[PDB]
Amino acid sequence: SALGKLQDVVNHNAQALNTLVKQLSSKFGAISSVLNDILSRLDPPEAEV
Amino acid sequence: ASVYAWNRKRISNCVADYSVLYNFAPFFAFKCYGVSPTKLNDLCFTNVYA
Amino acid sequence: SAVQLQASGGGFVQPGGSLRLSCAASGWAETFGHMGWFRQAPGKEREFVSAIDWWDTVHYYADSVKGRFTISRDNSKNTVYLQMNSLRAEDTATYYCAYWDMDYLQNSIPVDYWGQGTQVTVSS
Ligand SMILES: *[C@@H]1O[C@H](CO)[C@@H](O)[C@H](O)[C@H]1NC(C)=O
Repeated sequence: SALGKLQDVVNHNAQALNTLVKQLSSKFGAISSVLNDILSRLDPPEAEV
Repeated sequence: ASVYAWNRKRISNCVADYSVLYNFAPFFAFKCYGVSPTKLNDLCFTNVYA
Repeated sequence: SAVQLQASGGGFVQPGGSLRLSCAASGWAETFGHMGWFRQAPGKEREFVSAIDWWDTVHYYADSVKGRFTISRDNSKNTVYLQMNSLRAEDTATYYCAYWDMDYLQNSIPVDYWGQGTQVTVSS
């Protein structure tokens, strides 16, 4: 752990990026995460919601 | 079958999917939760019961 | 939803006369909505007349049509009638057989589907 200070910097930003992509999977209360699927399953008038 | 004795089927590739049922009866309910009824043809429903 | 409506009837009624209409239904619908008539008085806005529940559990009437209007659905050919008793002389309107595609009518203004106008004059 001699180079602890630099190692955490590489860990923090990389793991923050990995959470950001991983945030894409959550449905956030919608039908599905993949918005192409939503555009294919539901009709456009009721897919905006 | 009776309401208590309702059946189950595991459709999996044979002839054609839809656009036939769109008249099978003069008047029939077509309530769809999720998939839009008009968009029922070019999707790919994997696990489907009847 | 895509629902086709088959309304027919009418004629030339008289002051104190009556009508016995019909409105058949055919076509897939999102839900089993209520059939009925939205008649606009001649030159007026489209007004609810009398609505029957698709299960034949709810009946509706209005003051302009109370005592001289009634809606009933045929149990054989599924053609909902508009049969009345002593319709007055002012109903010289065109009657659209509208279609609320909802199971319950909170308000009658949003009328998903509609029908054809039935033009009947009232004079001898
Ligand atoms: C049975 O229903 C189907 C539904 O699409 C339609 O082809 C027709 O009304 C009937 N024919 C068959 C396959 O028995």
